Amino acid sequence: MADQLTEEQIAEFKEAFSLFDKDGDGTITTKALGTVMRSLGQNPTEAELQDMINEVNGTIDFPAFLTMMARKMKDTDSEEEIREAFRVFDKDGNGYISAAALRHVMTNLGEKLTDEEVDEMIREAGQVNYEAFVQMMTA
Amino acid sequence: FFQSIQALMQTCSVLDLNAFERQNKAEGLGMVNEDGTVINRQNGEKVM
Amino acid sequence: SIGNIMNNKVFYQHPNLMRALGMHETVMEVMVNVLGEIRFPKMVTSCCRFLCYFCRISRQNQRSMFDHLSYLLENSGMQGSTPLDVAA
Amino acid sequence: ACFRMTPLYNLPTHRACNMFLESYKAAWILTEDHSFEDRMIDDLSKAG
Amino acid sequence: SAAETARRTREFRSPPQEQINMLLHFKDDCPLPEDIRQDLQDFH
Amino acid sequence: KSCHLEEEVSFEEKEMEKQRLLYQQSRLHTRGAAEM
Amino acid sequence: LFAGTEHRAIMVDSMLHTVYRLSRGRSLTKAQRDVIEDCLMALCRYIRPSMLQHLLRRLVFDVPILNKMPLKLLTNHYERCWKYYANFGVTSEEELHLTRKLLAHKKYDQELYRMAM
Repeated sequence: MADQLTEEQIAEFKEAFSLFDKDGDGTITTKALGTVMRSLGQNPTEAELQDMINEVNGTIDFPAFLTMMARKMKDTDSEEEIREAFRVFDKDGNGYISAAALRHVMTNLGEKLTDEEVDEMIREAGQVNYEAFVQMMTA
Repeated sequence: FFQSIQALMQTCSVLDLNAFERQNKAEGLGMVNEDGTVINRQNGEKVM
Repeated sequence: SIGNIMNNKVFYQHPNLMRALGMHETVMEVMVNVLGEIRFPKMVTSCCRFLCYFCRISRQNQRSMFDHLSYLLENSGMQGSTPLDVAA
Repeated sequence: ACFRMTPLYNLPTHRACNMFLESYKAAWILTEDHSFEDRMIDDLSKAG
Repeated sequence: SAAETARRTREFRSPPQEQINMLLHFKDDCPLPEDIRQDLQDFH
Repeated sequence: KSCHLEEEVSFEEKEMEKQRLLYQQSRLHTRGAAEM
Repeated sequence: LFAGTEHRAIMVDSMLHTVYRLSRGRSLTKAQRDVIEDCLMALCRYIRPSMLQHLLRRLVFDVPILNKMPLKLLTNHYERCWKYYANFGVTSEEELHLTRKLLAHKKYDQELYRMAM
């Protein structure tokens, strides 16, 4: 959806789109779509721009323009949240995980699990590291 | 008066197995993504 | 009047307010009343395309537009968009 | 995704009050029991 | 060691809707001090 | 909700609280509300 | 399933040839590139190394001086690490050209070390 973007980037994406709107009617040409992206910082190749417009006369507006970089922001974070996951898990922040706390920290995680499923998810991963635990958790 | 209740008594539900396991698989999820909270009993009881 | 909503920059960042305004209801029946052959194809394509973009904003905005497919299926009867694609 | 959710104190203060009312409504307003219907129906009837 | 997870159920483990729900729970398991729980009950 | 005021005890109170309901029926059905 | 295909064993030489020239495309995106590059490493496994000499000509042509074909390097090191039991002189032919300029240090590093057969 359009929930993974919080508000302040779209507060920056509007006037970045509106300045290169050619007529004030909220539309742009197909070629200026890369030129605004140079001002954003994300500079993809030429090959990453046809499949944008192949997905959607050559007339692009702020409705269709949000759906491009929403597809280009989730993929830059969906494979990245597995890095930011483990930061409160262990003690010092390295990668080794004591299995003693993991038998009872998962029963008050807020998703309201039981003691049955958490025993179904510990021996299939004494001490299991950070990267085999997420390999059976991220599926 | 005796038409508008004989029409009501026909449109009263009984138990429904084909609606039952839909409510089970709906309850197979606990919390939707991006911190959205799932309304539990809004639709909730789908049978009866 | 529809097209100025498509870049107001607040419609794209307050999805709870837009259905509390009930603006998806009010744009719905103006498509219905012209539909009631076809009369005016240059607005039903422009209005229902906004509704499809409205459904793709949040979680519960899809939930709000979900209830009306009982009626939206009853108007299945044209190059461009269509109110059937709002149901899909 | 049950760990990456934000705490309160990073929120914009205009979004705290949006969910504060939705909490304050269903926990404090709706929980009150008021029984005005006893004395609305009789003075409307003694008014001959 | 073990009771810290009962404290750790909010700050990264409770969604911001359900955060203020349990913060607003006091009437008749609460993290609120006795001073700032009074001025609400002067408003209501 | 007006008539719902009644719907280890003894005899006399349990028919005393059968007229008080029956009075509340009398307040409301004598004014044509039965046909409504 | 493709292990044990001594019946028909020459179109797989033509199969494995044309995908490597399809592995780079003049008009292909990175999203489609990840699929064809995944099929190469999987077809490197589950096959006996008799037909591996057919493709082994084009592998060693101009690779170790550059680093627009790092995918071939991982394709190389996985084909001989599981073959520790001849045009193998081509490996010795690229046993010098890599260290000309000496980035992607740990991409072609062990590719020489796994070529040690």
